[PDB]
Amino acid sequence: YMSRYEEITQQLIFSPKTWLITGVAGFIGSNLLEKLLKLNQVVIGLDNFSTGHQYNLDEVKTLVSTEQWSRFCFIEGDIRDLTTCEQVMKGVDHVLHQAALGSVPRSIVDPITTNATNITGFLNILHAAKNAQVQSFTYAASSSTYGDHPALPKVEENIGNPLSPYAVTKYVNEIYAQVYARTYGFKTIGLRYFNVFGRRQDPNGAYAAVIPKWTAAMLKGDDVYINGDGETSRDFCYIDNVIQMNILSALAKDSAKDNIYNVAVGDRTTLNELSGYIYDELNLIHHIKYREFRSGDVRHSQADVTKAIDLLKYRPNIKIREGLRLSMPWYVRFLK
Amino acid sequence: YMSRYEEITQQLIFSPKTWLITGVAGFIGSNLLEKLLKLNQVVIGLDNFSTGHQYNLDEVKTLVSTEQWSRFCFIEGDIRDLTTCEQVMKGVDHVLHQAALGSVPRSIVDPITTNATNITGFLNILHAAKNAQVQSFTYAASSSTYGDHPALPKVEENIGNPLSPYAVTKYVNEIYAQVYARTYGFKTIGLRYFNVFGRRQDPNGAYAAVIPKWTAAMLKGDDVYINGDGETSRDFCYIDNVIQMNILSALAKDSAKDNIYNVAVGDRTTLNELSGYIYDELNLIHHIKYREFRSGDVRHSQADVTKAIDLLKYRPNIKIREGLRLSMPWYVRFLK
Ligand SMILES: NC(=O)c1ccc[n+]([C@@H]2O[C@H](COP(=O)([O-])OP(=O)(O)OC[C@H]3O[C@@H](n4cnc5c(N)ncnc54)[C@H](O)[C@@H]3O)[C@@H](O)[C@H]2O)c1
Ligand SMILES: NC(=O)c1ccc[n+]([C@@H]2O[C@H](COP(=O)([O-])OP(=O)(O)OC[C@H]3O[C@@H](n4cnc5c(N)ncnc54)[C@H](O)[C@@H]3O)[C@@H](O)[C@H]2O)c1
Ligand code: NA
Ligand code: NA
Ligand code: NA
Repeated sequence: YMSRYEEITQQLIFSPKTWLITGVAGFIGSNLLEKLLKLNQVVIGLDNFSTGHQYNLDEVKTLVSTEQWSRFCFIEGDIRDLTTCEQVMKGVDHVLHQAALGSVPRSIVDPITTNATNITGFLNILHAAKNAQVQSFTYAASSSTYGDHPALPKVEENIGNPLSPYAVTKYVNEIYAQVYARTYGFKTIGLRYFNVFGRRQDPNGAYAAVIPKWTAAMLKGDDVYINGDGETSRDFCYIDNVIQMNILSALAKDSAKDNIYNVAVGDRTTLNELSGYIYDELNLIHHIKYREFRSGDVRHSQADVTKAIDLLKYRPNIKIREGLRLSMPWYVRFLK
Repeated sequence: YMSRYEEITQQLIFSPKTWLITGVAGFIGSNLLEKLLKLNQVVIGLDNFSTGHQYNLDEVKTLVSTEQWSRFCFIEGDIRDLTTCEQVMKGVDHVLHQAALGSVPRSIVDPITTNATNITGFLNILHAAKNAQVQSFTYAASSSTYGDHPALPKVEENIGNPLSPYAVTKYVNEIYAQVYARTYGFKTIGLRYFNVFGRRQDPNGAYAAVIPKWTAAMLKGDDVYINGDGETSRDFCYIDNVIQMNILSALAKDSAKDNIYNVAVGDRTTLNELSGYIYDELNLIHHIKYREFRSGDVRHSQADVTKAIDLLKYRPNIKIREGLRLSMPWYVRFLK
């Protein structure tokens, strides 16, 4: 029972607002789109189709009614262009900012465009939101911000030194957001996601995340790599948790704003057993090598979601195994 | 003496390197130019004349020989364009990055522009320097990185929360510089300047610094406005100490790199006593209203320069009194 979430969705259905989703055509963005349209919200999407796809939008078109779909206005555009940011903020109530170029190895290899997309793009959106006087601003942050902090589980107040240009950019999102609260009174929420997964996460590409990648390899009879000793642990978080948390943040009471929240489940799953988990779930629908560690890959990761539970009355309902069961069928249809 | 600093400056006269100065037309960049041409160095210049002036260059030209000027290649251009940053980096040995939009209140009214110049612009130069494989990289940091931390005098490893968009940019300069060391092995030195003053510091404008603003005011017989009770204090730093530190940092040994240093004197001077000093020094070349505190103004500022003294053999040799005595003539020539 997502009891607080249920109640908040009910306000939204009764008094529908206008939402902006940046990165609408990507994994998390499209999932947020799916839910808000089903809640009869008016949605304004912004995407440049860099990592995102037109087929993600086309899928969501088939998952919602006509009346619902007609309340979605899509704008092809770039968060790096401030003018575009201002144009899309007009009459927006709630801002869900997901647009960015993710991936740690990407930022190492092209820190320039990454900086532009993730810092310049963010500030453009943040500033346009302040000037449009939106009612809430919720943006995608990262567990990479913890950096070389050795403590476990990860507690928001305790971070270390950033280990990648990507870690930097997301921390800079946080800092700008705090300073926007200080100097302007503009209270935002930053969601440090931890290893999200689920339908519409891109399995292709040189930057594919481990769950869709491995899934994609098993469905093809390709080799499944484990980068090192296989002992690495991660806090895998199914999108529904992330959707719940964006919407709870969007309508949080004022005192809950200007805050950073871990978005995860609280569990630690080894790569050795993720390799196992996926196999079983895939093989329930009738269808392993080792190499090196990565420069920027931490031995262990696990969140403490106490703060979200307490402040936002957050209720993570889907753990890894059930997430994968809900996810595998999507990849079957998608990869054929 | 300035014996280690004199060791280097004499080494440079005998054996010239190629230097890149960004912000070369501004206050600090143009003083850096004066020194480097006087030591027969080949200097590459970059400036867009945004807060700097062609007259600062023109002035340097009159203080150096024809053959010294001949080795100054000046490029009108913008650090925000990566291509420009790479063109001005070819053949360069030591980078002195001074190009930025300073002032806190500028960044509160227009955070986008300050982000573009101070974060994007900085990263371009860092990135190009990295690629060009330069011998050293030294950049203009800021005492505002201490933020809200209560300690006084200020010590480099202890910092708090950035209190404005400008502070965020300068702190992010430091973070990126530490990340570049980690990810590419490219070791830089960042200089937390504290309230620099001297020749060619713009007395005109909304954001003119206190010393040049008051010196202009007393020569014109305009009002000297003291914001507050006048017990507000600062570590006023004469340019030669900044120049000194930049050259020390450019030719610093490997282990002294990837470090942040306070550039100041270690002293505290109140606006009250300061107005006394300015006035007294100006009367030897023969020629006040209190008001509401600047909002969010730092109450007291003072650097601990122990790190610079031990690791870079810094000598904070010119205190505020002597500096003002050396700078007063320049403002008389400039305003008549
Ligand atoms: N996926 C995770 O586990 C995870 C972990 C930490 C942080 N995040 C952050 O969550 C957010 C959601 O990303 P995702 O995982 O769905 O990846 P994604 O690539 O599927 O989504 C990113 C979306 O942003 C769009 N976009 C990128 N740059 C843009 C720009 N300049 N202008 C307009 N649109 C732009 C892309 O086209 C894409 O639709 C990102 O900020 C990501 O960094 C995700
Ligand atoms: N003066 C101080 O008390 C103080 C204190 C802390 C930090 N700093 C830093 O020292 C450096 C220089 O300061 P200053 O006092 O000489 O200021 P300044 O305004 O005199 O110098 C800045 C110079 O950079 C140029 N510039 C700005 N944006 C540019 C861009 N995008 N591309 C190319 N050139 C650009 C300006 O036109 C100017 O010539 C800056 O990084 C500043 O933030 C100064
Ligand atoms: Na409104
Ligand atoms: Na509410
Ligand atoms: Na180096």
